[PDB]
Parts: sequence; structure tokens; C-alpha cells
Amino acid sequence: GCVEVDSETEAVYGMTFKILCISCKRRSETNAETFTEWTFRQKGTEEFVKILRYENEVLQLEEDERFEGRVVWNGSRGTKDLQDLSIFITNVTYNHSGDYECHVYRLLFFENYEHNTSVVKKIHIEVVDKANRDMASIVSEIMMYVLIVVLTIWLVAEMIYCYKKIAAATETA
Amino acid sequence: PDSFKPFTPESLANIERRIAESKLKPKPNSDLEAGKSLPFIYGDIPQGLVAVPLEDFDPYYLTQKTFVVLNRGKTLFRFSATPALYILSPFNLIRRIAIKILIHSVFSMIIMCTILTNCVFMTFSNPPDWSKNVEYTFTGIYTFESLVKIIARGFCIDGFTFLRDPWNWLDFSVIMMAYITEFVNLGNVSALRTFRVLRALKTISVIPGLKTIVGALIQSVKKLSDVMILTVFCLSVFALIGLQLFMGNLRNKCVVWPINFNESYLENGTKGFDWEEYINNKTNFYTVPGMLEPLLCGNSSDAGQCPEGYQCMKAGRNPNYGYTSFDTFSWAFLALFRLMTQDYWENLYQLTLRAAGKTYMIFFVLVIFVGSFYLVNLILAVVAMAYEEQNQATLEEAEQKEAEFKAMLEQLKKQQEPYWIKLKEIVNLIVMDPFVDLAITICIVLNTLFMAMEHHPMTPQFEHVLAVGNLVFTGIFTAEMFLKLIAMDPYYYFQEGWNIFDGFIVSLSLMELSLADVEGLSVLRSFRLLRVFKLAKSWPTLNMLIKIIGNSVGALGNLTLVLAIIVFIFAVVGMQLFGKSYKECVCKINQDCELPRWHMHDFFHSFLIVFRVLCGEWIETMWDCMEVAGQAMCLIVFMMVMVIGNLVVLNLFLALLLSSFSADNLAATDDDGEMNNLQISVIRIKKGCQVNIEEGLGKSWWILRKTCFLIVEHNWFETFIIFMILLSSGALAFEDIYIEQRKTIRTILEYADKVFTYIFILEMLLKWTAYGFVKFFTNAWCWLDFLIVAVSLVSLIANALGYSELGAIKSLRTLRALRPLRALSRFEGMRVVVNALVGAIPSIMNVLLVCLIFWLIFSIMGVNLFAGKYHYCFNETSEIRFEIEDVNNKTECEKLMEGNNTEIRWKNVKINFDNVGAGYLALLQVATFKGWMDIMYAAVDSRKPDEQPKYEDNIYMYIYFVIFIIFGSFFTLNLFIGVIIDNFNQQKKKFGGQDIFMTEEQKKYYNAMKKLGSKKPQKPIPRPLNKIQGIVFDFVTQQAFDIVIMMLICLNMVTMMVETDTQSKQMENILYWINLVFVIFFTCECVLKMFALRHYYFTIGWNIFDFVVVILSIVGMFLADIIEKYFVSPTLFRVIRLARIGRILRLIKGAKGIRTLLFALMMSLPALFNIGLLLFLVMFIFSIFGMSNFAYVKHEAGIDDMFNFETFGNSMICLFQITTSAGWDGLLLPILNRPPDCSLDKEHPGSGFKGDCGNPSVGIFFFVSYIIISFLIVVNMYIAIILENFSVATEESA
Ligand SMILES: *[C@@H]1O[C@H](CO)[C@@H](O[C@@H]2O[C@H](CO)[C@@H](O[C@@H]3O[C@H](CO[C@H]4O[C@H](CO[C@H]5O[C@H](CO)[C@@H](O)[C@H](O)[C@@H]5O[C@H]5O[C@H](CO)[C@@H](O)[C@H](O)[C@@H]5O)[C@@H](O)[C@H](O[C@H]5O[C@H](CO)[C@@H](O)[C@H](O)[C@@H]5O)[C@@H]4O)[C@@H](O)[C@H](O[C@H]4O[C@H](CO)[C@@H](O)[C@H](O)[C@@H]4O[C@H]4O[C@H](CO)[C@@H](O)[C@H](O)[C@@H]4O)[C@@H]3O)[C@H](O)[C@H]2NC(C)=O)[C@H](O)[C@H]1NC(C)=O
Ligand SMILES: COCC(CCO[C@H]1CC[C@@]2(C)C(=CC[C@H]3[C@@H]4C[C@@H]5O[C@]6(CC[C@@H](C)CO6)[C@@H](C)[C@@H]5[C@@]4(C)CC[C@@H]32)C1)COC
Ligand SMILES: CC(C)CCC[C@@H](C)[C@H]1CC[C@H]2[C@@H]3CC=C4C[C@@H](OC(=O)CCC(=O)O)CC[C@]4(C)[C@H]3CC[C@]12C
Ligand SMILES: CC(C)CCC[C@@H](C)[C@H]1CC[C@H]2[C@@H]3CC=C4C[C@@H](OC(=O)CCC(=O)O)CC[C@]4(C)[C@H]3CC[C@]12C
Ligand SMILES: *[C@@H]1O[C@H](CO)[C@@H](O)[C@H](O)[C@H]1NC(C)=O
Ligand SMILES: *[C@@H]1O[C@H](CO)[C@@H](O)[C@H](O)[C@H]1NC(C)=O
Repeated sequence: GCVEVDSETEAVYGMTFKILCISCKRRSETNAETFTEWTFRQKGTEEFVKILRYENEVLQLEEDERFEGRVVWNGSRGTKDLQDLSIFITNVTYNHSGDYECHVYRLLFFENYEHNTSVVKKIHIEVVDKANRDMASIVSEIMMYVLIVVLTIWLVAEMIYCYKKIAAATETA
Repeated sequence: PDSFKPFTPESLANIERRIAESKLKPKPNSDLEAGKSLPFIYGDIPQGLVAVPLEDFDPYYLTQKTFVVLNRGKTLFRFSATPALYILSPFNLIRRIAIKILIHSVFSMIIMCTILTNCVFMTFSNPPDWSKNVEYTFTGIYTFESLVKIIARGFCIDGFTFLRDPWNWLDFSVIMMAYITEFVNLGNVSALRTFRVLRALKTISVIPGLKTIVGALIQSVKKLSDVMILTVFCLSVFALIGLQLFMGNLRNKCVVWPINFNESYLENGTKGFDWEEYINNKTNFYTVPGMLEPLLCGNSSDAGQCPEGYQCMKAGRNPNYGYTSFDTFSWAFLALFRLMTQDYWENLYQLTLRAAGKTYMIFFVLVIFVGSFYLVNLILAVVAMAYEEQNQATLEEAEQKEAEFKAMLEQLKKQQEPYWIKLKEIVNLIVMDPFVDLAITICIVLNTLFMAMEHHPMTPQFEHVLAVGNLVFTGIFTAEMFLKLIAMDPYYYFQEGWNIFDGFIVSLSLMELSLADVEGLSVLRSFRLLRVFKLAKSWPTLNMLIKIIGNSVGALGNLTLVLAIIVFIFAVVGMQLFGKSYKECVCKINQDCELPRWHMHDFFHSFLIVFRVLCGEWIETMWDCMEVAGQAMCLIVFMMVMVIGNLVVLNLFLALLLSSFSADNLAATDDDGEMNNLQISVIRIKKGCQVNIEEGLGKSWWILRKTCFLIVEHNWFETFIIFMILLSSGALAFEDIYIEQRKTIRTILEYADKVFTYIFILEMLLKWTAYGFVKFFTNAWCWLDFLIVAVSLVSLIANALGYSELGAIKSLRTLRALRPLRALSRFEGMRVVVNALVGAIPSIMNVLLVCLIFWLIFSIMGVNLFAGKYHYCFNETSEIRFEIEDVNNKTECEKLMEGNNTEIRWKNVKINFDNVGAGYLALLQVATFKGWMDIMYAAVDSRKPDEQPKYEDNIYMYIYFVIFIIFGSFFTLNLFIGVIIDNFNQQKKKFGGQDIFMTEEQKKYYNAMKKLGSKKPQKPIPRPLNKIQGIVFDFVTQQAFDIVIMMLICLNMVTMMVETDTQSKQMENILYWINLVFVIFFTCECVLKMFALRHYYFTIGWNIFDFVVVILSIVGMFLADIIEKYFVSPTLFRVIRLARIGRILRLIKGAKGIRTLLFALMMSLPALFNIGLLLFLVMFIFSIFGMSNFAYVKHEAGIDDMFNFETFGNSMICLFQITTSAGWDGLLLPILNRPPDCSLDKEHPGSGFKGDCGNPSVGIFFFVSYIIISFLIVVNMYIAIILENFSVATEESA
């Protein structure tokens, strides 16, 4: 009951966003205790800095003038077993244009067994003033128009050909 | 004629003189023979000359030693003339009295009574103290008859004497055993009681007419010679394939991979890693909570997976106590015999798919199509023609006897030359009116509708109405009967049919009115629904069903009796064999050490197990029996039972089918000569624009329409339309839950939908202008296409305008799954099958009416028996059911539910008889034998409404589920099959064609293959005319050479079964050397046939088959050895090495018994192809619906991480499993979940959908519709293949 999706790279300036970090276990029926940390490295800078840490259904935000008041938790709620570790930022500025690392630490509890798992997710976020439509939509639009029109002209041309032929045959006899 | 004479010594003197004269210097009349009635021409016995020593009455016995006795029942006995044992002279008055005893029907009656009471005593499990004497006299009785027979005749000494008939051997053996183990302390009871059952076989020798039935059964099974060989050959080759593919891929378990070396304890101590024990330790596995066997897995991409910290390896033992396995040829053969008879094959399907990958499903298709669908129908057809021949021969004997009766008639006719009557008629006056009969029928229908109105959660207001209605209807019916009984005669005119039945019903109703409701009333109120059958006089199909039911207890009664005796014998045999073992090893199979639900400790449970294996479920009980009583005895007994009982049931089915066919009618009564009073009752109720086309614009418009029609008819537009339909249908596959991962594909499909709908709109418009409005609207195909395109137009223009989140728009979005329902009118193969089904549909509707009204009676019976008794208190924390001591009823469970105790739940069984609607679903599950286990488990635990069930408190409720299977699942099938056969025969008669499911394009190829099948062979062979010298040419044409090559192929087959998963490396090396030797010998054979014969390598086709299998042999043998360099491909060598079994198909070379069967399969292949294409289309549509609906339900029961509805592949696999109607209950339970179980809101990471609950209505309708459609399609497939088999087998030419 989980699909590992990837967050969108392009983020519009001045409006909200959603950074996706989904890491679900290999078997759903299992139970585990999971907590996450986030590290952000702005472009130009070469060091990752912890920004937030979610654990025991609480969120800890480190001191960072570029992130206080403009980030909220938007992951799984109501349980300690976390598979959605996404965070929601309510105001995208040009500071939030870098590399995000989502470190998810999970402790799986089996019968007479406890397993420690660490997964690191990599997200690239680009901040642009205006949102650009993906090339796939443009290509699909142009192609659908092209096939529609070419099919229309082919159909009318064949109809005209058969019309002339049958009319000539009828007039002849 | 009229020859009677005592066997005086001068008769023996002349007999011996005649034989001496014959020796010194021929067929008995079958009508006379022995043991049958005497022909009428001989007259009657004079005075008291019965049991007198008459002489033989036929030729061929005048000189031989013979001596004839007759009885008052007029049967013929032929004993020997010589004194028995040379001591007892016939006239010394010892043998005369014994013979007089033996010819008396009272002796047979006494023997029958003692046999029945003996078997009744064998029914008892624990031998009571007052039983030994009962056995003793039994033995004393049995030897009695033997003594008489010993007095009657000698021991096989000379002529027709004792110990000649096999039944004489049988009872001689039974008395020998009885007196061997009577007073002798030697003999273990578990070994003598199982042999004591041989007294039950004496029923056939005692009951008249059973011997002929047994002989007929043996004669019917006699013809099963080549089909058995073909079945074993197909099973062997498929088992070899499975063993080579799935070798060891069933013990794959996930063990904890990170090894705690510092904490690797040992039983002896001193730590250590100790491999081959670390993998055999149970605790180092992964078992899904709530399950028993550890989870399987696979190393492939599409196989199963296990959580972090676990990893797959071949460890432990195979599932199902190690019996379900592919590691050995024997186990593979068992597992594939489990597939030919589709019993619990879904478990093996899921296990192999999980442990080897989802790409192996193709294999399970083949075994299903050939090996489980073709072999079974082959066997059924063979038995069918055997029974046809037997029935025909019986008819010939009957008409021959009736014809000789004409000669006898000719001979005899030639040789001949207080005001009671007033009130009687008054109460009669209201009888001979159609109105009273119509009112009675309406009353019965209304009574049925009233009885169908009761449910478990019923208010007092409802029950008062139901009770007063029942009272008034009972009063009306009893008044009708009471008035009938005075009109004709108070004690007479009540035996003319249907007047004893209604009397019995009304008397039961009045008896039920009294006695109050002390006990047993629940079943007592279940016998009135028989008034429904009073409609049979007006319903021809119900009357036919009544005739079918009455044929079993009637003319075809001996077969039913034989089946009952066989079932009883098998039950007592199993109970006496494994009765004690189930208690000694009770927790070899059930961890609680309490006896399981299906044991063999008492007669009732043994009979239930026998009936279950008759129904088709036998492996589950076989494993339990194996785990407690060994493998050999259990396998032998279960195989014997499942063979013999199935054969008897099949014979009874065929006999009832034949009796239901028009042979029953003999013009004894006029065809519906009587008149139905309803017509006269109705009669007496009634008594009291259009512009021309030959103008400037009209002509142009006419050419426009003609050119539109020409464009429609052009066979380049149709192919393009079919391609567009295929593309549009395939575009619906990319709508799984992983759609968020593939954004670009989603966008492309979304934009291509517009192109597709525009194309179809243009096609519809052009078709409108071409065909015309009347022609477009006077056929179903264009109407269906118009409906599809109109719903697409709605979903397009509405979405473009907005309201994409509207409930109506979202509910119309899932209706897009009908897009594949457009190739039906394009493909001729689908269309012919569809229109044949449509033309035949009235008969199935007419019979479905009868089936529904019949099943309604059983549903009401269940409702009045299991209403609200399926509830039970449950503790979710410990997932255990409370016993009767903890809680007793709903009130106690509610008290236990005080405070925050939400773990305690008053749960209800999802499938139950709470009302007629759910009773119908329960009956459907029971009839198909899928999911009935839980229903009968809960039924036998029920005690009373509103109280916790107790384990096996109503054990005798199982009978209710047995009778239904006998009546609702067996005779209804007979009716359906008979009407289908009659309708198809009439369709073939009116059509005039040869096949229904075949297009005109396939009929020419049909006839061409028919000509090919009867083609004769020619063998023109010239000399090589070269240095070959022809010696090898004569060598290859030698029968010894062919025998040698066939024996070598057989040896290769034999050595291909010795491979074992746990074999040592030395055995692998030896097998590799042997296979290499065989391969090099085969290459030498190919070289020998090479360069010595070439001009015949494009005609016969066998040589090119050998040439194409051999090259595959060399590549798979040595290239596979080479691929280890710079390539791995672990699973590919097995596929290549499967080619080694190609040489096994060369046994078909001389296979004239089964070569015709394979040719019949070829002949029927295309008619099966059309139906399979239709079935695949239906599967695709239902799979799209399942993806659209049940892609997010909870993973419970049959729904898991690998067999579910999110993806197209998983849905396809599940639907293919459901096609054979295998475990559809498991895939229906998760949908029936409720908000108390499934969370209404639930986070789904990666998708916007919330919650994991399903719609019970949608799921129920989906599964029921799929079951009905699949049943119809499979029935059509069976009919087609059986017709083709009959056509092939009914051909013979010089
Ligand atoms: C699907 O794919 C999966 C992908 O992985 C696949 O998983 C693989 O499965 C296969 C088999 O199915 C696995 O192969 C087996 O692995 C076992 C694990 O053994 C490991 O530990 C051994 C012991 O460790 C001691 O010695 C090491 C070296 O000396 C040290 O590194 C250890 O620290 C330790 O040292 C000492 O200290 C210990 C305590 O501190 C002390 O107890 C110990 O005694 C010792 O003094 C290692 O030897 C072994 O390493 C060997 O194998 C790895 C490859 O796995 C290579 O590095 C070398 O080959 C190395 O020698 C592992 O680290 C093995 O034990 C097992 O081998 C035994 O059994 C095979 C037959 O099954 C024998 O032929 C063989 O002799 C081995 O020895 C034992 O058995 C024999 C008799 O059988 C007995 O005579 C002997 O005394 C001994 O008891 C085998 O190799 C594989 O590991 C899995 N994963 C990997 C990594 O690939 C899966 O199977 C697939 N599933 C399916 C079916 O789909
Ligand atoms: C002159 O020849 C006339 C003849 C006409 C009839 O041909 C066949 C039509 C199908 C029919 C009626 C025939 C034989 C066995 C019949 C089967 C027995 C099996 O019993 C069942 C019941 C359930 C199980 C116990 C076993 O399977 C059914 C599924 C199976 C069955 C009822 C399906 C229908 C079959 C005859 C051929 O004409 C070309
Ligand atoms: C709102 C929606 C759901 C209405 C559509 C309902 C359809 C299922 C019905 C309505 C009209 C029916 C049609 C009405 C008339 C006919 C003609 C009938 O054939 C004839 O009468 C033969 C005429 C001739 O050839 O002379 C075949 C069925 C058919 C197409 C019917 C098929 C089923 C149809 C399309
Ligand atoms: C070819 C066959 C399938 C035709 C015969 C079908 C009927 C047996 C079905 C079709 C619709 C069903 C009804 C659909 C809905 C309901 C409402 C349902 O009311 C409830 O509240 C359900 C309670 C429950 O779940 O038990 C009671 C059953 C009933 C009347 C069903 C009774 C059985 C019906 C008539
Ligand atoms: C955020 O944005 C400002 C814009 O000038 C930039 O200097 C720096 O990256 C961040 N400063 C603060 C206030 O955090
Ligand atoms: C196993 O334990 C026994 C008893 O402690 C000991 O005698 C033996 O040597 C041990 N074997 C091993 C594997 O060390």
C-alpha cells in the first residue's frame, strides 16, 4: 500500500511547495519505529546542515534564519511507523535552492529480532520565478493536434476521391 | 414344451449312456440359461412339482451331467447330478430338504436382514459388552448358508458347483476369516475389523439386479485403455517439465541473514556457526503473524520479498508437512495429479508463483488447458460412448423380446380356433372450477413469497404479520384439503396422484400447529415449501426436474443402491483402518492435541470425509491421514475411493441424463392432450420530407451516401478501426496505483484519449450517413457502439466544462472499462460464439427460473435454521474465540466490552443465513464447493439465536449441507446439461451446418483436416545408388532398429526421473555422464540418418522434428556449459534443458491408440480458440474493473502483496485463478470488510486515495457476474470439445 514517488525539482518563487521523501518497507504487515532528519546544502556551499528532525510525533527545527516560520511537517501522522517523510514549506524563497538529504532511520521489531535500517534520499530543488510547463505536455498537445488534422484531411481526401469516382461511374451508366 | 420329470436313476443312466456313446464314436439358449425366469411357452409347474429334481430343458446338456430345480419365484437352478462329496445321494433325503430351503425367498430375505443388521453393527465404533454374542450368532448364521451350499453342491469338484462363482469365493473367504479369528487369540483387531467389512459386498450377491449393474460398470470402464495411457504419458512429461523448472523452489525461506557469531549458541555448547543446522532451526525464519507455515520467497525480481534483516535461501522442509513439493519425480507427479483434478490447486499456484516468480504463470495455463481440461473430457467422452453402446444393446434385446412376443401371439391365436349425496354434490360444485385451482396456485406462490420475507434482525411488528399470514395460509390450505376429502369420498378417491402428497403436507402442518414449539420445530416448518412442487403440473421444466429426481429412486434405483453401498463400505473401511491413529497422533496434525474438524474417529466423520472426497476435496484430508497412518495405506485407500466413487457417480450422472432424454417417452399418454383450465377461465372472464433523389442535389446526396457506404465496407478502414480499438483497450492497462511514478505516460495517454474519442466519433458519424438511421438503430452492435461513444462524449465534454470531482463523473469514469466491448462486432470468431449464446439464451433463462425457485426452498430452509446464530464474541488481542465458560451470549460479551475494552468484539460471519439474499450467496458458495468450509464450520457450532457458538454443538447439521449438494448441485446440473444439449441439437438441426462455433473461413480448413486425417500412407523407397551400398538403407527400415531406438528413448525417460534436489555431487556426475552418452548416441543416430536419406526430409515431417530437437539438445548441453564465461542468466539453462523432453514425444510415432486422440485435439483446436479469445476479452474487461475498484482493499485472506488488484498482471492472475472457480471466496472476503475492521480514512504514501475499505455490493455483483460468465464459457468449451471427440471417434473407413 505504498508507491515510492519523486518530488518535483522546480519550485516557484513566492508560493508554497512540497518536498517528498517516501520510503516504505519491503513488507507492509511488519511494524517498526521510524524517525527522520533533514540536511540542506545551498548551492555554492559544500556542507550539509541539519534543518529539522522528526521523532516521537514531534518536530524539532534548528536555528536557521532561512527556515524558521516557513516549514511544517507534511508526512504520515497518527503513528510512530513513518513511511511518508515529506515536509511542507509555506514560502519558497531563493534560499531554498539546493540539495536536500532525507535521512530516515527505522527500527524493525520482529520476534526475538531488532533490525536497524538507514536510508538516505536525495532531492534537488530549483527555485524559479515562474513555473514552466513540462515538455511532455507541449509535445503531446502538438502531436494530438497533428494527428487529428492529418486524419481529417486523409478522410476528406478519400471521400472526395470515392465521390468523384462513383459519380463518374453513375453518370457513365 | 411342458417337459417335467423327476431325476430318477434311469434318467442318469440314459444321460451317462448318451455321453458314453458320444465319447466312444453347441451353445446353450441364452433365454433359458440359468438363474432367470422361464419363457412363457413352457407353461406352469404341474401341481406341486416345484423343487422337484427336473432335468435340463435345453440342448447341449442332454449328455453332460446336469440337474434342474425351479422355485415358486420361477427361477432356474442347475446343480450337478452326482452326489455331492460322493456321500450324499440325492434321494437319501438330505439334499432334497436343503435344496428346498435354498429355492425359498424367505431364505434370501433372512440373509438380507442379517446382512443389514451386521453392517449396522459394523457402523458402531466402540464394541460394547453386549456385542460379541451378536457377532457370534452372525458367524453361526453365515456358515449355515455355506453348509447348505456345501450340501447343495461340491467344492468346485466337477461341473456347476460351489466355489465357482466369485461371490462363492467371497463368502467362503469371509467365513474362513471369521472362524480363523473367532476363538483364536491370534489376530490384531485393527487388522481383522477392516477385513470384517467384506460381509458388506455380499449385498450385491443377495440384492437382485446388483450383479448386472456391477458388470455394466466394469464393462463401461473396460474401454478406458488408451486414454489411461495417454493420461499417464501427459502427466509424466508435464511432471518432468515441472521437476526441471521448479526443482527446489518450494523450500525457499527467508532466514535472518546477519549472523550473530558472538551469540551463535549450540545444543552441545561451545558456540559455533554450525551451518546445515542454523538453516534447519525453526526460530531463524519468518512467519507472517496469524499464519502457520513460514513464508516463501524468491530471488527473482517479480517473486516474493521479505523484510529487512531477512534473506532468501533453500532452508527447512517443504510446505504442507513436506508433501507439496517438486524436489522428486514422485512428488511432482503427485502435485500434478493434484492439478489434473483441480483440488486446492490455487495453493500450489500461489506457492510456486511466490517462490519462483510471476512469469511462470504461463506454465500453469498449459497444464490447465491440456492435462486438466482435455484429459478429463476425454475420459468423460469415452465413458459416454460406452454407456451409449450399453443402452443401445439393452434396447435391442428389449425390442427382440417384444418381437418374439408377436410370434407367440400369432401361435396362440392360430391355435385358439340421510341427504348425504346432496351436500356431497354441493361441496363438489366449488371443485370443478378453474377459479379454485388458480386461487390455490396463487396461494402457494404467496405463501412462498411470505416465507421468503423473514430475517434474523426482525421487529415484533414484522413477526406478528408473518405469524398471522402463516396461520391464515395454513387455514386456507387445510380448508381446501378438507373440502376435497368430502367431495369425492371420506376414505376413497385420494390415491390418484398428488392427493397423498398434499395430504401429507397438510397433516404435517396441522401436527406442527399442535405440540407447541418444544423441540425440532425449526426443521418442522421446513417441509411445507414442498407445496411449491404443486406448480409442476403447470410447469413443464419443473415437471422434467421431478421426473429426473424420481428416476434415481425408481427404474434407475440399483445404481443408486450400489453407490450407497460403495460409500458406506469406504466409510467403514477408513474408519476401521485409521480410527485409532487419529487419537494416538492427534497433535501430529493439530497443535492443541484435540481432534481436528475432519477426523476419522467415528462413522459420521468418516462418511463426511468420503462424501468430501467424492465432491472433489481430498488432498487436505490426505495430508492429515498421511501424518498419522503412513503414506502407503493412506495413498492406496484415497486413490481407490476417489477412483471408484467418481466412476460410479459419473455413471449415475450419464444414466440419469440418458433417462431424461426422449427415450423415457414411449407415447403411453397423448402429448399434452388435456386442456389447461386457465384458458377457459380467461375466456369466461373476458365474456362478462420524402424528397426525391433524381435531381441536381438529390443525385449528389445519393452518391455521397453510396460513397460513405463504400468507405464503411472497404477492408482497409475496418483493419484500422480494429487497430485503434486495440490501442484504446491497451491504453487502459496503465492505470495501476503506480501511475504517480510514470507522469509522462499518464500525460501521453490523457492526450491520446482525445484522439481516440475523436476517431470513434468520426467513425460513428460516417456510419450514420452510410447505413442510415433505421439500419443503424435496428441492430445491437451499432447501438452498443453508440452507447459507448455517447458515454465517452459525456465524460469528455463534462470534464472539459468542469466538475471533474463530481460523484457522477467519477462513477462514469470507471464505466470506461467497456471500451474493450467493441471488438465483439469486429472479430468473427468472437461474434459467432456470442450470437450462438444469444440464440441459445432462452433455454438457459427458462432453466435458471427453475434453478432459482428450487434454490429458494433451500435458502428458506437455511434461514429458518441459521438465522442470527453465526454471531460470536471475539478477542482481537489474542485472536481467539471465547469459550462457553467465558461468555455465553451477546449480553455477556457486551458486559465484557465495558469501559475501553474495544478489543472485545461481537463479530459476525460475513457469509451467513441472516436473510434469503445472503442465503443465496451462501448456497452459491456451497454448490461450487468454494468457501463452504467456513459456512459448515459455523453452522455446526450454532446453538440458538443470540448466544456464543460451541465447538461442534450441532454436528448433525452437516446433513443439511449434504442433501442440498445431492439436490441443488447434482440434479440441477443434470437439468441444465440436458436442456443445453437439446437446445444445441435443435440449433444444429435448424442451421443445417456441421459446427456452430466455426466461421465459414474455418470450415474449409476443418474439411481439409478431415480429409487429411483419413489419408492413407505410402512407402516408396528407392536404392541410394551410391557408395552407401544400401546396407544402412535396409538397416533404418528394420523393425529391430526402431525397437532399439524406442527402448533407448524410454531409458532416457527413465533416467530423467532420478534427479533429486538433495542429491549428492557423485549422483549428478553419474547422471551427467549417462545423459552425455545418450546425447552422443542420438547424434550418431542423426549422422546415420544423415547423408544416407535426404529426398524424404520435407514430406513425412518426423525426421525434421528429430533434426530440430537434436540441435536444441547439443546447444542446451554444451553451450550452456560455455555460457558461464561473461554471462550468468541462472534461470535460462533450465528453459533450454526443457528441450531434452522433446525425444519423449517420439513415443507418439507408434501411438495409434492415442494418435487419433491427439488428432481430435488438433481438430477441436480452433473452436476452442474462438471461445478462449472471448474468455480473454471478458477477463480483460473484468480486470480493468477490478483495478478501478478493488486496488486499495486490505491485504487479508486471498488478497496479499502478490495476488491482488492494483496492477494489471496481478489482476490478470487473480481472474485466471477465478476462471476455474478456485478460491473465489478468499478474494471476496476482503471486499466485505466494514469500517469497524478497515479504516475509513487511511494514509496511502504516494497516492491521493484515502482509506482501505471496499464496497460489498460492487464486489458481490462483480464476483457473481464473473462466476456466471465463466461457467457459461467453460460449459460451451466442454460441449464443443466433447462434440468434436464424438465426431472423431464415430469414423471408420477401409
Ligand atoms: C538468493 O540470493 C542470495 C544472495 O546472497 C543467496 O544468499 C546466499 O546463500 C548461500 C547459500 O544459500 C550462502 O552461502 C552459505 O553461506 C554460509 C555463511 O557462512 C558465513 O560464515 C562462515 C563462517 O564464518 C566464520 O569463518 C569466516 C571465515 O573463516 C569468518 O569470516 C567468520 O567471522 C567466521 O570466523 C569464525 O568465527 C566464528 C565466530 O566468530 C566461528 O563461529 C566460526 O566457526 C569461525 O571460526 C564463513 O566461512 C562464510 O564465508 C565463506 O563463504 C563466503 C560466501 O558466503 C565467502 O567469503 C567464502 O566462501 C567463505 O569461505 C560466510 O561468511 C556458509 O557457511 C555456507 O557454507 C557452508 O555450507 C556449504 C554448503 O551449503 C559448504 O559447502 C561449506 O563447506 C560451508 O561450511 C560449512 O558447512 C560444511 C558442510 O556443508 C561443513 O563441513 C563446514 O564445517 C561448515 O560448517 C554457504 O557458503 C551465502 O552466504 C548467502 N549470501 C551471500 C553472502 O551470498 C541465497 O542463497 C539465494 N536464495 C535462493 C535459494 O533463492
Ligand atoms: C450420435 O451421437 C450423438 C452425440 C450427441 C451428444 O454428444 C455429447 C454432448 C455432450 C454430453 C451430453 C455428452 C457426453 C458426456 C456429457 C458429459 C458427462 C460429464 O458429467 C459432468 C458432470 C459433473 C462431473 C461428475 C463430471 O462431468 C459434466 C461436466 C459432463 C457432461 C454432462 C457434459 C456434456 C456431455 C454427449 C454426438 O453428436 C455429435
Ligand atoms: C437509456 C438507454 C440505456 C437505452 C438503450 C436501451 C437498449 C438496451 C435497447 C433500447 C432499444 C433496443 C433495440 C430496439 C430494437 C431492436 C431491433 C431488433 O430487431 C428487430 O426488431 C428486427 C427488425 C427487422 O430486421 O425487420 C433487435 C434488437 C434491437 C436492436 C434492440 C436492442 C436493445 C436496445 C438498443
Ligand atoms: C440471476 C440471479 C442472480 C437473480 C436473482 C438475484 C436475487 C436473488 C438478488 C438480486 C438483488 C438482491 C437484493 C439486493 C439488496 C437487498 C437489500 C438487503 O438489505 C440490507 O440491508 C442488507 C443486509 C445484509 O447485508 O444482510 C437485503 C437483501 C436484498 C433485498 C437482496 C435480496 C436478493 C436479491 C433480490
Ligand atoms: C535568505 O535570503 C537572503 C536574501 O538576501 C540571503 O542573504 C540569505 O541566503 C538568507 N538570509 C537569511 C535572512 O536567512
Ligand atoms: C559439544 O559439547 C560437548 C559437551 O560439552 C563436548 O564434549 C564436545 O566436545 C562439543 N563439541 C564441539 C563441537 O565442540
